[PDB]
Amino acid sequence: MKITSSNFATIATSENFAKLSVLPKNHREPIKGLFKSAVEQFSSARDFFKNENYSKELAEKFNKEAVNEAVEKLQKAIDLAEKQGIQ
Amino acid sequence: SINYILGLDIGIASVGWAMVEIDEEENPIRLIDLGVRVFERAEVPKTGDSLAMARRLARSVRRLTRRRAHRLLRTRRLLKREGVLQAANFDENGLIKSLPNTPWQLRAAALDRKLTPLEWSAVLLHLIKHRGYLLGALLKGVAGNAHALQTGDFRTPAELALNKFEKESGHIRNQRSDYSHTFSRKDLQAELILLFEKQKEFGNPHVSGGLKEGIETLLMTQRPALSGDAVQKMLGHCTFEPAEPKAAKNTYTAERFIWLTKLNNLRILEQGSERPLTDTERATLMDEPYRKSKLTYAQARKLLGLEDTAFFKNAEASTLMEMKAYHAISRALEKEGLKDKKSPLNLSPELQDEIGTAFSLFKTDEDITGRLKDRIQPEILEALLKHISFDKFVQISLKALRRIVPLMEQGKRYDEACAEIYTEEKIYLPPIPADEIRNPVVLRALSQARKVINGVVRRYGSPARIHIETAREVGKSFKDRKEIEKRQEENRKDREKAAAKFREYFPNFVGEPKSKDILKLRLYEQQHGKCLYSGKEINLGRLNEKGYVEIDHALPFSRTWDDSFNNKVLVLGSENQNKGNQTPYEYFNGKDNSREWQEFKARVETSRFPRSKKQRILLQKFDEDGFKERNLNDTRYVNRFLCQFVADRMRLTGKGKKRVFASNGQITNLLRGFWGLRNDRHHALDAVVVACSTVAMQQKITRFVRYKEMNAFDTHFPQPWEFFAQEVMIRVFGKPDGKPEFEEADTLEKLRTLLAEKLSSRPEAVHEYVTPLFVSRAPNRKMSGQGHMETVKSAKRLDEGVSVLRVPLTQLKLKDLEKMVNREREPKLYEALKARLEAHKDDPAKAFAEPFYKYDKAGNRTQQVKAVRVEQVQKTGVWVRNHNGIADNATMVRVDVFEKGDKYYLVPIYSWQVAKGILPDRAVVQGKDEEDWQLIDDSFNFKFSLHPNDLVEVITKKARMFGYFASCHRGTGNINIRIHDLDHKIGKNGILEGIGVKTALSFQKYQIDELGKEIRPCRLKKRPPVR
RNA sequence: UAACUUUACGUUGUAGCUCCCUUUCUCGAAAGAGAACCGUUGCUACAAUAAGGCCGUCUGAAAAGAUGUGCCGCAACGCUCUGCCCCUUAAAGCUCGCUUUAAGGGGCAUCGUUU
Repeated sequence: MKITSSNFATIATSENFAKLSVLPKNHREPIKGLFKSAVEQFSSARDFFKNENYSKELAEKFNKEAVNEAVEKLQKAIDLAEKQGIQ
Repeated sequence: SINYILGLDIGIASVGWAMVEIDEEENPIRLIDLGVRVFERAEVPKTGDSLAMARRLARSVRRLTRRRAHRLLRTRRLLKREGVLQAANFDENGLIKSLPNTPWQLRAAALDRKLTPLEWSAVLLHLIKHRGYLLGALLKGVAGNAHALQTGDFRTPAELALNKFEKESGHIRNQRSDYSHTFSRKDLQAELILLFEKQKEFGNPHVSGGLKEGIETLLMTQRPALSGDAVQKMLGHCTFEPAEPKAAKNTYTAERFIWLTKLNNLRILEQGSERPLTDTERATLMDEPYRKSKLTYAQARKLLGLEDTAFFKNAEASTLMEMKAYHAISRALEKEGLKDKKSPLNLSPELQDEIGTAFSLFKTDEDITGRLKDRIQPEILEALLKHISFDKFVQISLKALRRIVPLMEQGKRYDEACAEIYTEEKIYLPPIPADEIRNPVVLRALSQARKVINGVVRRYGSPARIHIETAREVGKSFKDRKEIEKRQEENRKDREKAAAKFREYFPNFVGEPKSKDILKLRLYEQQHGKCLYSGKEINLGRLNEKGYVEIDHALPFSRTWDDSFNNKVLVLGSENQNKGNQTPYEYFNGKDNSREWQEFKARVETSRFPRSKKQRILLQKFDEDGFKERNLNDTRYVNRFLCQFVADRMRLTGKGKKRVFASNGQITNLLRGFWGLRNDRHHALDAVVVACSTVAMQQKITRFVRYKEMNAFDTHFPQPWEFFAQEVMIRVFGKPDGKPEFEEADTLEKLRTLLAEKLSSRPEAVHEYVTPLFVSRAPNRKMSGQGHMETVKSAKRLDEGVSVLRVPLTQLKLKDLEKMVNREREPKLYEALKARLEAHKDDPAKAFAEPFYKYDKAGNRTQQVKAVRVEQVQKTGVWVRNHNGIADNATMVRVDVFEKGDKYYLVPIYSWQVAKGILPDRAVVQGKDEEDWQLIDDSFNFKFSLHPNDLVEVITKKARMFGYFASCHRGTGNINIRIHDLDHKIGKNGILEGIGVKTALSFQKYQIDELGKEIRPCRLKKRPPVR
């Protein structure tokens, strides 16, 4: 159940994201937002190399920070979902 | 149970419908029902912006300000926890106390003197807050600033701001909507690194590595741009192979799939036909993308080498397909200097596929060197981990790709390829798909049309056929619509000028020269004083003569149905007596190339006819079938899509196979003119005209015109039934034909007796489904919307009816000049402002184009007066900016009606009250302000709630009103109601202002259907909560 | 089409400097000047920048008020879930025609999707 930056995409799947549709809206909205934000951040956590202004160490500094932020966000989301009681 | 044809007239703001009963031979025999539905077009009427623009702008601004505030808060946290901050300096939910008010002077003086720990946080926060730029004025300003920096002594942008930036114009930050004082973020990096280095040089226990790292992270922190949906970016599974994950939109095979799918259905358009690529053409265009990047519309054309006779299904210049991954990998290999500029990529497709999967599944250096170390050469991994980033996932697995791609290369179509490897009819129309309809107005119009169709099918049954007619204004952009309106106005003005010219030649012609003789004279002018066919000459005696000249179709109507404006010509008295239904190709001996044809070609070759008409002199064996089929149908996107959708997705109990007839516009006008038929109720007229244009009527019309084309009448045009122009007018307007002064029948009994009296010879004029027409309007019961006006006002003097607002001089007028807050505390300034204002007659733009100066007592000048705060009345408002500002109330969103003592009270409910959940308790009383409003308690009975565009009825002592409630005036307590059809002869533009709801005998809100029927009263039970 | 990183503005409040300024205090050379509580022109800094809802964490019994390296908040479309209204059939009874419960069909949303 642990989320790590190496086995991350095996958990952040479309099936996992769509399993959240049963929760009540007051709970459904926050976890879905967290999941969406984490997925987007992971998907866009490497455009810093495509831009030539983020030169040298800033590029992988931003990459590492973004990956850690995304994995922490989905850890929080999955913890909230676990508290709500889904598998 | 009932066989009928349903006719629709679809506009951008209304939809008219009619039903015509038919016999077994598709001939109208009755007029069952008709109606009109009205809504608001899905755009801003004033300008033309989409309905979802302000929401998008507000959302973007909210996100921007939230991100900036969070960045500043994180800067504060980093400066406190990762360095010397003396956290006793941070108090409560506040900030660094006694913060210096001049960061700009400090940031330019940090290289010649130490900065206090209280003077370091200020400059750091200032740098983080205004972090510059990473569309012409902005770019020009930053370019000019960059040029200025590298010319003089401007080592820091702060020094530039302090030295030459403020001493000229008297300001540092930009004012108004200008763009001069903008800076680049790279220059801010340079200034920041110079600050840190040259300030650690002097001393200070700060300037550790953590400070530099944090400030550089915060200064170059920009969120990555979002694109597409979010489900598409996740690793799902395969629809065909439920054992393997998806593939990225970066691999060789997936992009091969995309290329083949896009290439198969190119559909090269040859002059309007369908000309697909054959085997030999697709064998060359296939490899071009993979060799060059920008393959545009014309790039393939050069390989095709056509001669403008083959379009595509300049301005038409867009990349039909682009090599993203292939050229990205090529550039990543090239920029490291280990590959030539233009050479094939020395890598197998399997290798590129695997690196794409690895790059799209993992985003960390360690993992990418954990899966690519054993497959690519040592240099390749490092070269890829410098300029490469991929995303997105396709819905087709890698395993299925190896099977799908070869078949699509073999020429097999997508569907059959995936079928070999591995839209039922319903009663009601399904929702209109928004994928193909990329237009809001068209989508809304089709949705309303679908609602009407579903309603009529529910009430009566499945229609036999649907005849669709769309106005020329639908499916067009706003600018084209405006051009159409201006062209119509210009045409009307030109017609009036031509009429004025006409009133000179023959004043004795009755007393009203009409447009028919105008057209005759104009077409005479086209011939340039010459005659056609006969070959005689002008200087005939009387232009009309009642028989001398007859407008006739060059190409016969019975074969072309092509009235238009080109076909009609005017001839002289001689000839034309033995023409018949013969085109000039079979009448003037043109087939054998005789003189009777060449002579008349020479005669008409000097005419002023239009190009289309001039080249319509001769038609070499034109298709005598499709032509009449082309003028009887519509060839636009919306009509074709409607035909296809209603043909496939619902059931039509017809006889043939093409049981959807989209008619033209000129044919409808021809039919309405022939059959007699010459406010917001005329939409049903074209609906009835359209649903009677069956193929049997076309057959009878062709027979009649062919018989009359030979002058063989040795009788009027055929009509659907006797007494057509009368029954339709009575059913629509409830009045006799062409009598705007007659009384109107708005009841079943009145309409029925009028029909029985004026049409006693037609027993079919009455039936159990006759009802006076009632226009229906689209309801709008949303409780969301704006919270208040954009501007906000000071609320210090809110005990009275006072509120202060700062307005610029260029916008202030003489009306607000007498309401200035400081009117008596400085007399000379007010007199000077009046003198400047009372010079150009209330023209502020031309009066304050020159600077204003508060002149000191006994002479001299002082600093400018760029803006002045004036005083405005304010009896109520909305508290915003954390109880620091007052704003005007938003648009009314609900009204609550209470009844006591045979008197009615209105309680207004706005959007902000709904948001906060505070339902009101004060009913509006005319004159008195809110504090003196009648309070609501348990002794007030609740009747109903009114939303905009709701059917209401009042019964006052003078008359009875039945309309659609539109707005409620809180200053008087009187509601406004629009008349159902918006008749220009009732009230002011169809509205009844100042209706007295109070002391009315009766007042109740009605409910209406979507077809204008089922008008019943509704009694709401209990007050609904705001949230 | 529909959306997406930002930047520079505008308005409100507070603080600093600054110009006009209507009363009231402080005077022997009549002119003015000084200090104040208010208004207000301009420059800079800071906070807010829809009104507000959800979810997690703190003080805790009447409730907050803060807090978060999280989303939604002026739109479009639709009826699987929830609500309002209207219309049929049913169990009924009214009091001598309105409600209670319903099953079904619709319209609109405080409901659902996209944002």
